[PDB]
Amino acid sequence: QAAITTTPRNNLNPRSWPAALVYQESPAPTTVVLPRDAQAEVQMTNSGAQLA
Amino acid sequence: HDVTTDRSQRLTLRFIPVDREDTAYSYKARFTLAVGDNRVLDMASTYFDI
Amino acid sequence: SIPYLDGTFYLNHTFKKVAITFDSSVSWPGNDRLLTPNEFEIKRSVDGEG
Repeated sequence: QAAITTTPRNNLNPRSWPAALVYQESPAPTTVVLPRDAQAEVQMTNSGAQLA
Repeated sequence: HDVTTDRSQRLTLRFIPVDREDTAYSYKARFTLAVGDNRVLDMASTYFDI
Repeated sequence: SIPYLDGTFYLNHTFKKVAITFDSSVSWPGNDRLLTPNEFEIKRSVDGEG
């Protein structure tokens, strides 16, 4: 299991250690929209019609 | 039978201000009241009792 | 001493309330941001210390 679980010993204890078998945490984002628009707000508030 | 309900539901509701106000000139009646999604809260018949 | 020729004013504390109303009706601080958007209070007239 020593050869199966990990690659055989080279540097027996390395502090300066890169990731290959040791896993880098999950890379998946979830993106959602906005209730209000970026460009559809400039027409109203400063002119007269207040937005709430 | 088309416009009827044979289900358990309330008729009269009462809520209190969670954030009670005790200032010199104002009382903020601060309700965290959520409307029932299969209910119809009548804003026509919504009033305060002092 | 002229209070403007050296930048040496004295009466910079003695205010009360200011209402900046744009075009005679709609208030400039009327973006809900402050407690009094209609008339933003400079120096309070002892309303409630809290």
